Amino acid sequence: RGRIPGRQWIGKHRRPRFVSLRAKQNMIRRLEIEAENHYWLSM
Amino acid sequence: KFTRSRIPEKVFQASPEDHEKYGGDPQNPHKLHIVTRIKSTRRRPYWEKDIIKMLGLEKAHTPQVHKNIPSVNAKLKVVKHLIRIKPLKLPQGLPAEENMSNTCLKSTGELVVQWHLKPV
Amino acid sequence: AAALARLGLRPVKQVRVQFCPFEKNVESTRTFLQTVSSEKVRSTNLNCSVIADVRHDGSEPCVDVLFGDGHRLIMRGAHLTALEMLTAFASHIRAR
Amino acid sequence: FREVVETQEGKTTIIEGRITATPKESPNPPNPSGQCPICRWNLKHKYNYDDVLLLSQFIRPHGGMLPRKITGLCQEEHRKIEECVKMAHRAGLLPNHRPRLPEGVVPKSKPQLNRYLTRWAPGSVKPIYKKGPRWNRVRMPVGSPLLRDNVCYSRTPWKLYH
Amino acid sequence: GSKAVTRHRRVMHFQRQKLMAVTEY
Amino acid sequence: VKTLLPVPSFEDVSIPEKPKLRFIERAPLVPKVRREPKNLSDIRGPSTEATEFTEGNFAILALGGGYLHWGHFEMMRLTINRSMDPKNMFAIWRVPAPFKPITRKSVGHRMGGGKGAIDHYVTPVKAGRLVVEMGGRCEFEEVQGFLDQVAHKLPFAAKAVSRGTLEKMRKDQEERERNNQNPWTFERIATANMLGIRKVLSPYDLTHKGKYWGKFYMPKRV
Amino acid sequence: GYVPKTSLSSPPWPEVVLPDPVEETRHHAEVVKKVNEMIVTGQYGRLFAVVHFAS
Amino acid sequence: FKNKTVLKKRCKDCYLVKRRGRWYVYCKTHPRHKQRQM
RNA sequence: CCCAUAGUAGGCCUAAAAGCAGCCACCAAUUAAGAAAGCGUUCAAGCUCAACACCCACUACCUAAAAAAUCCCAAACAUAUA
RNA sequence: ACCUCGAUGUUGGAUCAGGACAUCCCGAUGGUGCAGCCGCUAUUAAAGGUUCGUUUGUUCAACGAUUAAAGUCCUACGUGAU
Ligand SMILES: [Mg+2]
Ligand SMILES: [Mg+2]
Ligand SMILES: [Mg+2]
Ligand SMILES: [Mg+2]
Ligand SMILES: [Mg+2]
Ligand SMILES: [Mg+2]
Ligand SMILES: [Mg+2]
Ligand SMILES: [Mg+2]
Ligand SMILES: [Mg+2]
Ligand SMILES: [Mg+2]
Ligand SMILES: [Mg+2]
Ligand SMILES: [Zn+2]
Repeated sequence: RGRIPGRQWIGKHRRPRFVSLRAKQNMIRRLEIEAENHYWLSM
Repeated sequence: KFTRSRIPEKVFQASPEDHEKYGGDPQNPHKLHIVTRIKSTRRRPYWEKDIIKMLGLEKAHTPQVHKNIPSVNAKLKVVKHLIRIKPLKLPQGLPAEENMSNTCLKSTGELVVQWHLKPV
Repeated sequence: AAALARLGLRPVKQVRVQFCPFEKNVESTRTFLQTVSSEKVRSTNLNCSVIADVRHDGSEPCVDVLFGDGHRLIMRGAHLTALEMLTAFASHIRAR
Repeated sequence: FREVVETQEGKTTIIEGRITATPKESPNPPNPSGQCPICRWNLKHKYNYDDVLLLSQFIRPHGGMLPRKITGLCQEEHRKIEECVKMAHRAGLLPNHRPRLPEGVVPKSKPQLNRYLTRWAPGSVKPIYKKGPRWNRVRMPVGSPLLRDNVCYSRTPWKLYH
Repeated sequence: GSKAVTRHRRVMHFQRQKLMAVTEY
Repeated sequence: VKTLLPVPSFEDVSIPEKPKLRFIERAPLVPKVRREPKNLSDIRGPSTEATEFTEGNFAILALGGGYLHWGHFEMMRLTINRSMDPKNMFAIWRVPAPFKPITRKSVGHRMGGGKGAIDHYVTPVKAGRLVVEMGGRCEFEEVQGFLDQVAHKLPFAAKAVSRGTLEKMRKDQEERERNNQNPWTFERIATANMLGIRKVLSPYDLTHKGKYWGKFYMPKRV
Repeated sequence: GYVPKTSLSSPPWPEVVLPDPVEETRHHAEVVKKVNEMIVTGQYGRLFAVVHFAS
Repeated sequence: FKNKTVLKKRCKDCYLVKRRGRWYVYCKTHPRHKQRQM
């Protein structure tokens, strides 16, 4: 019933994509790895 | 106007909390690093691709050792969002001339000088 | 206690209360007598009256009421509260 | 406890007020420093809606409940018991806690439809005919919003909308 | 292409939304 | 019995002349013969001027960007003049007269032929800028009431705050921003460039710290 | 520390205990000795193996 | 009844009730204050 | 959850506005009530609230939902251990 | 001007109907500046009708006679391999 306008990824009215838990855990672990890299690159 | 994003000097400053959290020490720092490309060069600017290609990190999950100088420090800070920085420690001494064909990199950056295939 | 005034108090004949001042379980009958002797519930009818009997050696808070149908209702408020006896009297005077 | 007794004898209704006996709390509380009856027994976020013994100690035999000044619960604990007791009378629990009525239980209309985790009233919700597209789908609620801080053992949050 | 300031809220990028969702209070 | 606290006496606040709001005209005294573009950077980001109080103790705090034309000013001044006490309350305008020109072409015209003609004039309003300021010898309930009555009518989000209320809201905001559990702040990731996020972000986000987006303001971003 | 037996107080899985480590090692020694005896006495036939050849 | 999103009491005898999934404002003194939640 | 007497029709164009048409001061009696804090009033009556008397739960996380044309769309599980 | 100039037939009317309410009605409610038949407001329900005619080239538009009505939109501004 609900119709999406032209292209659900580009344009104005688009289909919004949200975040779950796997993406959050991946971002957390990547930020931890990058903080470890920052710490090891501080000397 | 997306260009080259610079990083201030206040971010790369050691703190006692970070020393107690990890396994580092300010006095007598390490001399070699262990870089590991974990993110692709695609969807990244051209200068990042050039830095990755010049640092010798073509294939992914490939170890490589550089120096510990401000030049390589900046080269690693440029692509920190693409690779992984890990120090290199030596449990024993440096591999001599006779201990060349018998060596191993091991995990967690432990260049062992005597690697065997027998259990303890 | 406006429900007793909105309902009515005409068919009642004579009511009275009996309790002791020095007892610690006579506040219910006291506030019952206070609510039953207000302004609206007293001016809604002039053919009735109340009797305030206060004794010392009574040792019982009994309240006996009766209306014009020749019946009789006595309720001793030894353990009952005020709202309970109020709604009981209201139901008894509305049903008959 | 206290009950009312009315007797008829010679057109003289005798309304009495006899006070009966009632049990008390055990003389050995695990946490005497607690301020609530649930917190003094270490039952903080440790009970569910299936506990028919815990819910039967704060309600009335005719289906009613008890206020906070009588029991001793706070503000957030009294609402949890008020929600869990509504999920029991609908799932067939507590058969002896039915409301009194003259003679209305004569025409058995809808049969005993078994149900559990009932959050809202049956004969009141509207049937979902459109259900939305896909992303903004209208799911059916279940459980209770106040029973989310309980202890879990499935390594996943309590999914209340599915 | 839209401007930087509009009235229809304008949903942000996927990476920006992920960053705002992972860095909440 | 209950205690009886002394009422707050009002003896240091004197009402000046003309307690009602002044009249706001449409076009200024001199028309602008040079058509200016619609610069959208005048409402994006936090406000610089007209932030703190000056004379009164009550003002409407804006929580978003937008434009206000002659009709909005007329509605606001009429509501203030019809819902106040001239012997106990007085308000002073905080925003200047509208001067930003807006060019509009004819209805049903092809794309081209240069810009249109200047019709009305608006004024830029950023987030956190006090729209109107009102003082007097009254309390806090009635003024907050008839100020939120007008703030709900405004296009952008706005609330009726005072001095103590603004102090308390800033205190709880800084308390929430200094006591964060997760050690991943938006500022730390935006400034240090983590995970290559600077490709999809904006250079203005370094000063906004993820608290602004176009014209709105999210006070729960921290 | 005492908690009444409700619906969420006790875990759903049964509480599993561990035996004595000395008795467990003794039982393991007895089992491997019996296996060695059965191997040296010849009471097997048709055996299989998982050889990791050529990966 | 009148469809109203923001319900409020228009006088004194108006009492708020929660029935059939909607908040209704019943009143016996002034029947003109009957509101319905949409 | 209960509860409300009086110095008065406090001062004035309109016939009078007697507590809600405008002005500076908005008095004053017993415990305690405003020359008026919210409806019905040409000029009067009808109802509550603040204040005694009386007990004294939270006396309020502030506001943030919507309906077009072939027919709505996969199904399901809040409770055996990341 | 995003498939459509190696071809998407264009206004009505006859016939055929489908779906939707932002409902004219018969089904069911509450109020009224509802005294009773004449009206209005807000809700649920589509199982039907939506006339007989003139002239101007009409989907537009004009006038005579009824009941509860001569309702609206989409279906290639419905339907020319009828
Ligand atoms: Mg499409
Ligand atoms: Mg009076
Ligand atoms: Mg084209
Ligand atoms: Mg063509
Ligand atoms: Mg062809
Ligand atoms: Mg063809
Ligand atoms: Mg309808
Ligand atoms: Mg014809
Ligand atoms: Mg056509
Ligand atoms: Mg055809
Ligand atoms: Mg033909
Ligand atoms: Zn009313």
